[PDB]
Amino acid sequence: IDPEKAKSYVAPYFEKSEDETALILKLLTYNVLFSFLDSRDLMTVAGAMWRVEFKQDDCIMEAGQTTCDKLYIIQDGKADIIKEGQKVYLKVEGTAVGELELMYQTPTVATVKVCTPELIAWALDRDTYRHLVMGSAIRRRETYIQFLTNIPFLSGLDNYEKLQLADALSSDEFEPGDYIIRYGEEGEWLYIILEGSVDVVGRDGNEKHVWEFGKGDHVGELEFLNNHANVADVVAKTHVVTAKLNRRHFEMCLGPVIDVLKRTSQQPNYEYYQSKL
Ligand SMILES: O=c1[nH]cnc2c1ncn2[C@@H]1O[C@H](CO)[C@@H](O)[C@H]1O
Ligand SMILES: O=c1[nH]cnc2c1ncn2[C@@H]1O[C@H](CO)[C@@H](O)[C@H]1O
Repeated sequence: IDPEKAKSYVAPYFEKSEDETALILKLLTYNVLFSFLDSRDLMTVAGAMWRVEFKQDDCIMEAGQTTCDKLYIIQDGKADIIKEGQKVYLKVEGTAVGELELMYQTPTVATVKVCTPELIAWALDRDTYRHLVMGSAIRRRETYIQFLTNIPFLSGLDNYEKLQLADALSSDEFEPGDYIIRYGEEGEWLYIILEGSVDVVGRDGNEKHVWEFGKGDHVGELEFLNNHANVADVVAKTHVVTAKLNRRHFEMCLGPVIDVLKRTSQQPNYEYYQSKL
């Protein structure tokens, strides 16, 4: 995609009710594919979507076809991902199907079979997806996936899921002394430390040193798990490079390792954190 061609691309518009547009935007907001669009782009994308109904056992797309030039975001229902006759993944409400073929321009990798009495989805055509949504997804996936296969708490994600997490990550560089996370404030970001060291500075206020973390560790999830303001600062001790994830996408991206994060917070290195609770 030429950037100028993406700039001047006029998306189709398919009239729909205010209620349907609102429901679409809620789906686009939590789905990883759209994490970098601003409001006007989200509105345009929603205008280019149209509603599709499937009944149980329908194949939305079939492995090996080349004719499917669309993305589907699931509103209601579930679908099986079937490779070589085996169910290998389950797509639930709010997730998308078809993105791999739109990104990479290959034939349909897997068969997607509705396994609920009905499935209601919203479809998006190849050109709108490529011009308005894709952006630099392919570069983000290729960049981050080298680091993500070495992050301990992400072992519980399969390969497809690690790549999908890359869709919603964004990098930041910090300098010795920079506050990455600041006590008392609202948690919105989960940070993965790709390089450097950081200090967890708690309180009791009393400014008390809690723990030191480094390459491969994560910070910020405690506020996601338990919905409370930051119980501690996180301060760059060296130059730190991070990839971060917005709370929006916490469940969609890390669902399969949310249980590991719970265990981790019940370790002794969270004595400070246990006692505050
Ligand atoms: O390994 C997978 N894990 C999870 N979902 C997959 C996988 N492979 C494919 N899809 C889903 O099936 C669609 C059609 O091939 C893809 O676009 C993707 O949404
Ligand atoms: O007791 C602790 N031990 C280790 N890390 C902690 C502890 N408490 C908080 N954090 C880290 O600091 C962030 C801000 O609250 C938490 O989300 C977590 O990443």
